[PDB]
Amino acid sequence: TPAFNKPKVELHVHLDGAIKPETILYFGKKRGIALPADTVEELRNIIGMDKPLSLPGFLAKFDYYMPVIAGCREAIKRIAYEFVEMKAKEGVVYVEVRYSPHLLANSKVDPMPWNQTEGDVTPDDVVDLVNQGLQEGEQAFGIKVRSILCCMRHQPSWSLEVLELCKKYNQKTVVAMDLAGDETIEGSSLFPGHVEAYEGAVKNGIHRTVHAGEVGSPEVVREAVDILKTERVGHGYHTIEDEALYNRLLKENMHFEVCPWSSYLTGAWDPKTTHAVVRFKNDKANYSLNTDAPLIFKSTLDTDYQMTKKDMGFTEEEFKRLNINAAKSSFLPEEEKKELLERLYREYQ
Ligand SMILES: OC[C@H]1O[C@@H](n2c[nH+]c3c2N=CN[C@H]3O)[C@H](O)[C@@H]1O
Ligand SMILES: [Zn+2]
Repeated sequence: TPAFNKPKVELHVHLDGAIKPETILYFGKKRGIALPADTVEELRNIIGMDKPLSLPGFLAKFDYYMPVIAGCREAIKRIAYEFVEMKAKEGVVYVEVRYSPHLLANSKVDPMPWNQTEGDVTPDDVVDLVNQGLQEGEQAFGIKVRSILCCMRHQPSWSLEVLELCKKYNQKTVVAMDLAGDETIEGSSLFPGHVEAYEGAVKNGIHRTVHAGEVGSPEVVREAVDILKTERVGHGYHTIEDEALYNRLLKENMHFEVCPWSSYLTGAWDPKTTHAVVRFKNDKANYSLNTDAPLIFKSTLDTDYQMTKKDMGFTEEEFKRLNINAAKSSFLPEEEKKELLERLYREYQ
């Protein structure tokens, strides 16, 4: 009984947020790097979230394990291959994985993430390494996987390079640019680096997606849409607070990348108020149902389906509808997007 035992499309999930506790454990020992536990189970309890934390609270969990992956070619390549494997088993036929190339490098990055020591794993190298892992998993498990590079809110110095990385690796997996991180940083959307990287994404035809409204007010969504030119909005739960904005976006067919479980666990969604996804569903909005960071929410793609099904009252007709909208809104080239639509319509028959 998996809520939606049919092909799915995932548009919103972070690679460094969907690693197997087993792989984390393996490289800790292998590199002699300290973890907060030496058992996959207790490692799941230190990293995982039980009840709602906050955004900065959730973001902190990465500290427990990122140091173990970063700077290790074998590790970056392996988590990528293993991610496809994970998604294949969830019955996902198309996925867009996102991650920050800088937070995994150890050379040519400033400031040095995780107190690393100069190495040879350059930000470019991590993109190439992940491509090889993703490509190898596509062949082995038979699914299509594409990737998105993330700009980090607190480091706009990195953004112009994320843009060049998206250009160099255009279609060689890289399909878009994301703006991720601590949304709570006042005006972090307007920082020049971010603004210029996005002005550049536009002139070079690089697809754009931006995390907004997960926790910030509607204005942050307005900045993403109007100033950064997002083609999609990660979360966007607060947009409904501005009926004007919302309705305008609704008429523009703006895609909202929803992650139900996630909103509850980051305190993004107050359990005492109707979920914005119920509105999106009811107004027939363009959106998708995503996992965001399974490792930290101790969740699976099914977790979210099961959630919208039990509470919120979603149905298979709706499940089928949103997955069709997710495919239409993918950052896939037309010919490939058509191919996806065909496949879903076939298996939905
Ligand atoms: O996945 C790349 C990075 O995006 C950030 N991230 C992960 N989950 C989220 C997030 N930023 C904002 N909201 C959340 O959906 C993390 O700092 C991780 O290192
Ligand atoms: Zn996210």
